[PDB]
Amino acid sequence: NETDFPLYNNYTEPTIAPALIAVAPIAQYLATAIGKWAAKAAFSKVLSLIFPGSQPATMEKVRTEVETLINQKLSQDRVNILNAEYRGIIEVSDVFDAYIKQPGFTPATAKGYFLNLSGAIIQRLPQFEVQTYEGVSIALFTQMCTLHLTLLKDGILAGSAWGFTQADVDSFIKLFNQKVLDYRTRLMRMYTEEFGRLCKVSLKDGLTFRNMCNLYVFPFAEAWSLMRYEGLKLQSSLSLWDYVGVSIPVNYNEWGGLVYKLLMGEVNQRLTTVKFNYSFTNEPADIPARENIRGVHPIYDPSSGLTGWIGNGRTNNFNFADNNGNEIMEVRTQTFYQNPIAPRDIINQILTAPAPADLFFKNADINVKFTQWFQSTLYGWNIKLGTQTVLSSRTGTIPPNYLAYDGYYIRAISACPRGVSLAYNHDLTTLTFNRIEYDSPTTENIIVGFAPDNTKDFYSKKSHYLSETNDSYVIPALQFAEVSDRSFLEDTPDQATDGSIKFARTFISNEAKYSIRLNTGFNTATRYKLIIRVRVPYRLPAGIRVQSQNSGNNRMLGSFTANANPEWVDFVTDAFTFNDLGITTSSTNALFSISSDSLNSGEEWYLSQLFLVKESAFTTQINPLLK
Amino acid sequence: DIPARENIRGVHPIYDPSSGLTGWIGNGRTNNFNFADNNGNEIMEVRTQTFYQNPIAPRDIINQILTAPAPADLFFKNADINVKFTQWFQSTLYG
Amino acid sequence: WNIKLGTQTVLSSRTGTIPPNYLAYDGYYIRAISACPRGVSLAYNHDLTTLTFNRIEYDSPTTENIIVGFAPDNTKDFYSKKSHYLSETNDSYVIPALQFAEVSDRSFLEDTPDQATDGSIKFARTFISNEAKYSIRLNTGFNTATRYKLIIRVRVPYRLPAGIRVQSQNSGNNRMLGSFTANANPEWVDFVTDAFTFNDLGITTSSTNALFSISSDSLNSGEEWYLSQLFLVKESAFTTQINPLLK
Amino acid sequence: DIPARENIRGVHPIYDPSSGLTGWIGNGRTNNFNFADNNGNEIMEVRTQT
Repeated sequence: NETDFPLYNNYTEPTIAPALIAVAPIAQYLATAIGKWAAKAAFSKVLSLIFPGSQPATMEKVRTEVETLINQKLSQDRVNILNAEYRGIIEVSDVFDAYIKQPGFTPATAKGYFLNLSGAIIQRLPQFEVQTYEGVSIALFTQMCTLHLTLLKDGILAGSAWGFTQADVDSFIKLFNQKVLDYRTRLMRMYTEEFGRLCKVSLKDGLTFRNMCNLYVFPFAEAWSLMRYEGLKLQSSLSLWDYVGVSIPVNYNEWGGLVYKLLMGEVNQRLTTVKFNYSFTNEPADIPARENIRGVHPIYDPSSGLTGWIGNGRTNNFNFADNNGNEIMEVRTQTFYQNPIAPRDIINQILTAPAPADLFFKNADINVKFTQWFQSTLYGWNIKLGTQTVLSSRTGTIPPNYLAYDGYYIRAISACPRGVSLAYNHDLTTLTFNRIEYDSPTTENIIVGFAPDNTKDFYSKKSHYLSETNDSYVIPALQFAEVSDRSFLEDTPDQATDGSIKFARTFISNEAKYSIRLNTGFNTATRYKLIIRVRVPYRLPAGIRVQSQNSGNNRMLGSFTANANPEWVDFVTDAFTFNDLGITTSSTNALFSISSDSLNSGEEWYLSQLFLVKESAFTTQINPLLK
Repeated sequence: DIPARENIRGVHPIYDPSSGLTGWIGNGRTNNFNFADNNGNEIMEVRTQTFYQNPIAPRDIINQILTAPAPADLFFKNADINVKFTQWFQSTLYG
Repeated sequence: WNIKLGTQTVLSSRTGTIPPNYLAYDGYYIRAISACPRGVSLAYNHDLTTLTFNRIEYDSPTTENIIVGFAPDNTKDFYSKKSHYLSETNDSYVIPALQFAEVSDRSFLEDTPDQATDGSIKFARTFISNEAKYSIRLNTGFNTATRYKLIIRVRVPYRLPAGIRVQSQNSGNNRMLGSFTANANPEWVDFVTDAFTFNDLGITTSSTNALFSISSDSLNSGEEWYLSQLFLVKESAFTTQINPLLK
Repeated sequence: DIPARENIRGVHPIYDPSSGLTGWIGNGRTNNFNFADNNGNEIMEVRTQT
């Protein structure tokens, strides 16, 4: 026997919980420090968390976890090299951190140690950028840059205390504004290289690599992108994708132009129904039984009809599917023979699974069993969603495959077209208006997306409810109320979200609205500010406009000049109060709108997320305009 | 709305089992998949059951070959054969 | 069957010669070509067939029919430029509701031929808001200082606490033109806005994203309201002669 | 991408035209519409152009 044992998210032994990985305390302290930064003290905590007790043991734990996840191990020589680099960094950081804590230390000595540490980090960084092993080192790299980006940050805050002149502080601000972009570019380079390479052989391997990066890489990139401020909230909304089925090669231009769009579906709607096209046949005698998954159809909004079949919903060749007012549910043909008795069955049915009473599935059990027969691969399938057994295999017992993650819930169920070209309808597959479907004879795969629990409230109330206790709120762009036409979904995982909106409408206007509600006890007199993250490659003469619409009490909050820049930019509005907007605890049609005029042919612009933070809690510490 | 119906498609009498002179009067075909004598066996019955769903009445389509051998006393003495007609929109259905 | 569209022979009959059937009307042009489902029940997907978002189709084995719609020539400019161009010489402008730039979801088409149009918009959205926008452009020589007024024809059977709102949106220069109390009345009503000028709206001869918006809040289950058409007339040329409130 | 192909499906030799002893070796079927001897004629060729 090869393996009769159960599986856990396709792995032979249970995986570590997403909140119990080795980089979790680092991320937690980073999120804590983003809200309130303890000057000349945060670098010490980051050093104690990355190198506990001046030991590289936590980094080795991270390396082992990543190697276990992505099925790529390193050689002992590379391990020794990385450990030597760790030891050098640890020596220099020990010198610096020890000299800091002496009451009455010399500022010039601290300046020298700071310069030595920054130089050593910059010098040893390229050791983690060898592409031949990047798929692993991209994790370790992510930590090192952090240790650097923290250091410089602290150096900018503690000015003359560490022996820095004003020119030194300005040079450090310039170096920080340069490195916060260079490190992100290099990280994205490694990620895109390895992701495309792994997708060109099988979509499952690329999905696994992406799931690893969503936990060990991208949250820290977002943290970097939020370190220049003080008061915003560090929150990730990336999803984990479980793939069960055969291997399908996918190009990188085909991932962001079709496959990801088919996986996401209605990006702001809750899954309400899922349908499968099941086929079973044991026609001959020497040829064993077999099963096929012909198509998957997810139904989110029952009144929109945007999502279509991924695969096919056909059940016969008699062109009878919607006639007589009913829907064909199952077609079974039983054949009997006679030789001087073994009835054969051919079944083609449509399995339907509606959403549970609690609106969402918590876990699943989906598995496929392969069988070789004269260089021909036959399949058997087992499907169970939550507590409803959807399909038990007729070809024999199949071991389970527990698909679950503590702190996540099932939000989307889709598939990938198998045996067809994935290069068509790229420019047609938009967010709305168009039909989201793709014809294919079979799929033979099921893809389940788990979303974190911080998104469970939006997909249940269709709005964003504000509380008084919290100080900062992050709103992803994909969690909108309505969006304009000719809008696309752009996978931007470095933003710690499931994607961004690409506006490319050449008529009327490009507008995106978000629904806001207020809980009881909310203080309507407290001052707030809005921060909008956008990317405007082409110049827009009318700029970007942030507006508040409340039952006709439309008020203009901000008008920002849209200049050409290929990098992400944050627009900050002036202060305001919820009494100026006319919003109370009973307002149900309150909306925030981000709008711009029509574009030209070949032009587009990107919207990432929104930040709502109180005025007292928000402060810019490192100016971005000083390059 | 269209009621049930039955059809007699062919009759095949077999006298001398080793001569093979008599053939089908009508047709012995049971499907359009060209499968009748493959795999060494003879197709005896093909049943298709269709299920629908409207916000349950399974339909059946049966095509089989009924076989009756000669009795122990070599000959049949009597029989009971009958057909029932039914009109439906100028269409005659049979049982 | 014999089919010919304009000058392109689409299908000549193989079963023999068929006499012609000249489909033409002086002053009209072909705008829509459709058919009717034959041999199937026509009672399904009524609540699903909306103006947008949904798929506009119906499965049927055959149709055996072709239906051609001729529209008058006064609509030829809109279906060619996707906007309404305003001139200085004319004093009054009528804009049907179906000639919009964009419309909200859960909106239906209501055949109201007594309004001398091809139909009216029925809003029945129970979330966000019900909004309808119309694109306006100005020809050269248009006087931007002349005063104008807006008249909105609506039918509001159920009470709307927030009422109806007419607004002018021009590249962010959004200005509120009118806020009208929506009381329950099963008959058609005209709301007249206050006077305004195109300089107050910031619209010139080069504005390409100028829009007029008619909006209202979300409705309740089983509620809807109808919009028929819009009237743009100069202030000097408009006068109410028979008061409608004196019943 | 799949090149052209040809198949020999059946051979039928006819010796004595009035005996009918020899039959098809293979198959004489040409379609799945069960039309071969209807209308008094014999189906000679079925061509489908796509």
